[PDB]
Amino acid sequence: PQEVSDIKKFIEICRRKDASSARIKKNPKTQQIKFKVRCQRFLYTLVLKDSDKAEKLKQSLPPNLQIKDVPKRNKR
Amino acid sequence: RRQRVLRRLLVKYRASGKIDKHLYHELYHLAKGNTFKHKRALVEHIHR
Amino acid sequence: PTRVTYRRRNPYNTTSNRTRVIKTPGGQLRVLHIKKRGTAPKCGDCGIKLPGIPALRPREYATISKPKKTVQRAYGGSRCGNCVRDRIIRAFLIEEQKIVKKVLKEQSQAEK
Amino acid sequence: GRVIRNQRKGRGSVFTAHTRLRKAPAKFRPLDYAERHGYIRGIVKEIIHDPGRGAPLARVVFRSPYKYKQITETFIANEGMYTGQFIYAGKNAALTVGNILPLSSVPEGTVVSNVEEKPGDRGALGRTSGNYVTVVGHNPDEGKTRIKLPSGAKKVVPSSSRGMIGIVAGGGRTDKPLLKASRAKHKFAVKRNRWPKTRGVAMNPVDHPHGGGNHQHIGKASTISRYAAQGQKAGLIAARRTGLLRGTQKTK
Amino acid sequence: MRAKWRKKRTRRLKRKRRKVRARS
Amino acid sequence: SKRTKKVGISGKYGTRYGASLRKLVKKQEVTQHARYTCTFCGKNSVRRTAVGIWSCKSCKKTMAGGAYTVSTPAAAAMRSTLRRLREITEA
RNA sequence: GUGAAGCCAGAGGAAACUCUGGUGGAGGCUCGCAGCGGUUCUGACGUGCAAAUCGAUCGUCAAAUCUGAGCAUGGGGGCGAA
RNA sequence: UGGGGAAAGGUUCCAUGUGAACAGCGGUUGGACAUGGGUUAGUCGAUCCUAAGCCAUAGGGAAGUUCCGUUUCAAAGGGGCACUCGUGCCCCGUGUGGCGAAAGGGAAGCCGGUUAAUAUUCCGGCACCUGGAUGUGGGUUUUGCGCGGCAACGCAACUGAACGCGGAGACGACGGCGGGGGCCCCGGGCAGAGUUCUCUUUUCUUCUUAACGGUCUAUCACCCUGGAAACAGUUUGUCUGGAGAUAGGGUUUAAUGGCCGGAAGAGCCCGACACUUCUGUCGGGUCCGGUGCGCUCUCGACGUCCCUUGAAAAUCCGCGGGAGGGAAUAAUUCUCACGCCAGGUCGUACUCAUAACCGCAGCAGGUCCCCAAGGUGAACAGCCUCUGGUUGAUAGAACAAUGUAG
Ligand SMILES: [Zn+2]
Ligand SMILES: [Zn+2]
Repeated sequence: PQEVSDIKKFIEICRRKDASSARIKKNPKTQQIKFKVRCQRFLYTLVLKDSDKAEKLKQSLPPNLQIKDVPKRNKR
Repeated sequence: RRQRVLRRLLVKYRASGKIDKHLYHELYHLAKGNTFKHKRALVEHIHR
Repeated sequence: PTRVTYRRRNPYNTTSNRTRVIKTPGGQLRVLHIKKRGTAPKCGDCGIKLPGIPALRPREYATISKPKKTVQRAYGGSRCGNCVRDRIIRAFLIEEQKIVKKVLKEQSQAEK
Repeated sequence: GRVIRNQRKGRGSVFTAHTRLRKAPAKFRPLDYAERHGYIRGIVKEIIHDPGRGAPLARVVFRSPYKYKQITETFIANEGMYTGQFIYAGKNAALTVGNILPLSSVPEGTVVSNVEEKPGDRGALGRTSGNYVTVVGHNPDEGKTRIKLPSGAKKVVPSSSRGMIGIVAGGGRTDKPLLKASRAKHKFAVKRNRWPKTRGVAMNPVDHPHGGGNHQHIGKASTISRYAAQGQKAGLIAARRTGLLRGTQKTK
Repeated sequence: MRAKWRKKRTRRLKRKRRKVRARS
Repeated sequence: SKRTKKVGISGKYGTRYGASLRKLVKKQEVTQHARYTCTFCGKNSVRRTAVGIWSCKSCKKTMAGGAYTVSTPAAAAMRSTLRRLREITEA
C-alpha cells in the first residue's frame, strides 16, 4: 500500500494496462472518502475529506474498469 | 538520588544568574563531599 | 498473561534464534522471529566508523543504489576524511624534500 | 608390569600441542640479493600477543622487488620498538635497536638476538623473553665468529649469520609467584597435557620402577646409567655429581 | 560488483547489436 | 580513614598463601597497575594491555616493554652504551 | 553479609607526613534456593518399586563449577589429581 | 500433573463396530481386537561453506592381507574471441582433490478463516528474494561521462577492463547505570454478570492492530567562529582541555518512538427478529490518563581481572588505477520508476514420559531445551488462590498383640 498525495496523478495510475479493478469505501462517522485502485504490484490509496468533489472524480475515471461500493459485513 | 537533586538545583541557579561560575564550581566539589544533608541545607548556605 | 512458544524446530538459544513479542489483531500473544543487527563499516587507517553509510548485513549491500553506499570525494569509502587530509599534506611535503636533496647532492658534490 | 607414563608420550595421541589460536611462526625473511648487498626497510603495523608464549610478536610489512604487491612478515619483538617505526635489514643497515644485519658487520661487545646457526635457517638461538647472545671476537680469515650463549657455553658460527640488535622484550616474567593452583593450570592448558603430575613413589610396582612397599621409599640408587633400556630411565640420568651446589662450578 | 553481474550486462549489449546488424 | 596499616593492595588475598609470599607479589602488582606519561604525546595515560605490551590511550601508539614495568634497567643501560659506541667510532 | 585498590571534602604539622567522614565494589571469601555430590541414623525394604531404590539429616553453590552433540586413543594395549 | 521441541519409537493419530485373550479386582471403556480414513511449501529445514578429524592422487616400505604420505625430490591448471560448420587462434599461471554441523556461518511471508483427523503449506487479502530476458517514462551529452554546501556531507539516476589495497562475515567473563517492547499495578467512562437481614456511587470480565512502506525525531562521534589561571566542564562511579575547553550554530550511525497507508471491510462484546432443514437477517459499542530500586527480553556508553587475551571458510561491497567504447539529430554498459516469464528433490500424522524412549513389563529408577499470573515476604524460600489439567493407581466391614511413620 502507498499513498497518492493528490488527485492529478491518481487518474494517471488508473489509466494503465494493469489496473485490474477499483473500489469505494465511505466512513460516515468521520466524513471521509477513500479511493483504492489495484495494480500489478501495489494498491494505491487516495484520501478525500470533502464529499462534493468525490462525485466529479467518480465519472472522470475511465469507464472500462469496474467500481464497487464495499458494503458492510462482507460474507465469508 | 541526593546527588542528582543537589546537582540539578545548581544548574538552575547558574543559568538564571543568581550565582556565577566561580561560586558554582566551589559548591560542586563541596556537594561531592558529604557536606549538605538535603536541599534545604544547601540553599540556606548559599544565602549566607 | 498468556505464555508463548517457538514456531520453528530449533529449541535452543543459540545466537541465531532471536525472537520478539508482538500482539496480533486477534488479541493473542505470539512470537516473531527476527534477524541480526548490521555493523557499521570502519576506516582503513584510524579504525573509526565512517559517517553517512548505513549498517546492514553483508548481503543486503547488493540491492542499494550507488550514492547511498559512498561519499562524493576521493577515497569516498574506507577512509574517514581526517586521514585523507593527512595523505594530501604528507605526500606533497615528502616530494618537495626530494627535489632539494637531489639538487644539493648533484650540484655541490659533482662540481669536479 | 605395564607401560610407564613417560613411554606413552611418544605416541602423540593425547599429549599433542594445542595450536588453534596460533596464527604463524616467527622467522626472518629468506636470504635474497637485496639483503646480501644493500638494505631494505619496512613498517611495523602491530604489536600482538600470541597464546602459550611470552615475548610479544611484531608484524612487519615489506615490499616486493620483482612484483607489484607487498608481503607481511612476523618477527620476535625487541624491547623498545614501537608502532610506526622504520626498521632496516641488510648488510649496510645502521647499527640501532631493531635492525637486522649480518653478524660480521658488528663490533665486539654488542648484544643481539635470534641468531642463525647457519646462514638461511631463519633464527635458532636466543629467542626467549629477556635473553640475548654476545659476540666475542672475529676471525677475518676463514670467517667465523665466537659467541656466548645464554646457558654459558661458547660456540663458533659462520660469519654470514644474521641477528637483530637488542634484547627480547618481556623482561622479568618469572619473578612473581603463581601463588594459586588455578594460575598454573591456565598457563599449561594452552601448551600441553602435563598438569598435574603424580609422584612415582605413590604408584604400584606394575606402574613405575619406584613401585610400592610398606613404606614410601625408592629402595635403590636413583642415578641411572647413560645406556639403559627404555622403561628404566626414571630419575637422575647420567648424573656427574649430586647434592647442594655449594662452591663454584668449574665447567664453563 | 561481482563478475556475474558484469557478464549479464555485456551479454545484453551483444544481443542488441546483432539485431541491428540483422535489420541493416 | 586509611582502611589498612601495611597490607595495601594485596588485601584481596585474605589470610592465605603466607605473609612472605604476599610481600613479593605486592612489589610487582603496584608497578603494573599504575599510569605513566607517554613519551610521544606527553599526556599521562599509558597502561599495560598484555604481558609485555603498553599502549597510549590518547595517541594510540603501542610499545613493547617489560613484564611489569615500561622499561627494565638492563635494557636502558644497553641503549646508552650502543649510542655512545656508535657515534664516536663512525663520527 | 563483609567491604581491598582508586577518588572527594575537612582538621593537625617548620617539614617528613598523619587523623576524621563519605564514595567505590576486589576475593580459587561467606549464609543460603534449583542443579551436582553421598557423612550419620550402621532408619525403611532385604523371594523389594528397584540385580543399589526410599525418607529425614548433611557437603559445595560465580569457580580447579555442571552439561549436549561431533572427533581421537583398542587388550600385555589404552587411560589414570594413583 | 500446563502449552510446544531435539534424540529415540513407527501408525500408537481419527471414525465405526466387537465373542475370546491382555489391562495382576470388574469392564458396556482402552495406547488391545476387526474394518475404513489421515501428513500438500520459491520464503520453515536438508541441499551450500569450513573446524577438530577421515580418505584418494605423486612417491617409499612389506612374502602378503596392506602401512606411511595430504604438497611432499610431480611436465599436476583456466580465461576470452571468431568461424556456414565442432575441428582455428590469443592471454595468465607460486598451488594443486573430496567427505565432515537438523545447536556454528547463511538471499526471501504476515494476518483472518477453515477439517472427525494436516497447515507460517489449504482458501481470502496484502508482500518479498534470486536467476533469465526486454520495452516505455525520466536522466546525461555539441565543454563527450551530473549539480549543491567554507566544511562534516547531501540527491531518484549520474561510463570504468588487468592488477592492487581496505571493510563487513568475525567472536571472553563479570559489575553498576540509562533508553525501548511485553507483563503487573492505580483512577475515570460505556456495556453484561455476582451479592443484598444490614452495609458497600460496590465486586468481576471485554475495550485489540501483523508483515511490508512514507514522513518527523532519539546516546556516541564529527565540522565552523573564537582563544580559557580568580582554571573550567562534568559521571552513582575523576575523567576531559592551547595536539584548542566553555559557549553559539550545523552534519551523521542507530526505532521494538509519534502520525498515515495495510485497517475495520477484520476480530470481540451486547440487543431485536426469524425455524424440520438447505437457512439467517438487522441494530449499536469497540475510549481517556497516571505510576516504579517492580519482572522479563533487547540496545548504548563506561569499568574490573589475566605468566589465561578469548575459531576458520563460502559470500557481498567500496576505493587506487585508466583498458575499451560512445552523440547533434540522435545514442545510451543510466546501480532511477513501472512492466514480461520461471523457481526442481526429500521430511511434515502423534508421544517426549508415575502408560507411546532405555532398564525382560503399563517398573517409585535414568534422559538435553523454550514460555512463566495474584497475596504474605529481602526472595524462583515455605503456605493459599486464578487460567489450564486431573479426580488415575483393587475394594467393603472391625480397631487385639508385634510393627513402619508422626
Ligand atoms: Zn581514518
Ligand atoms: Zn601518547
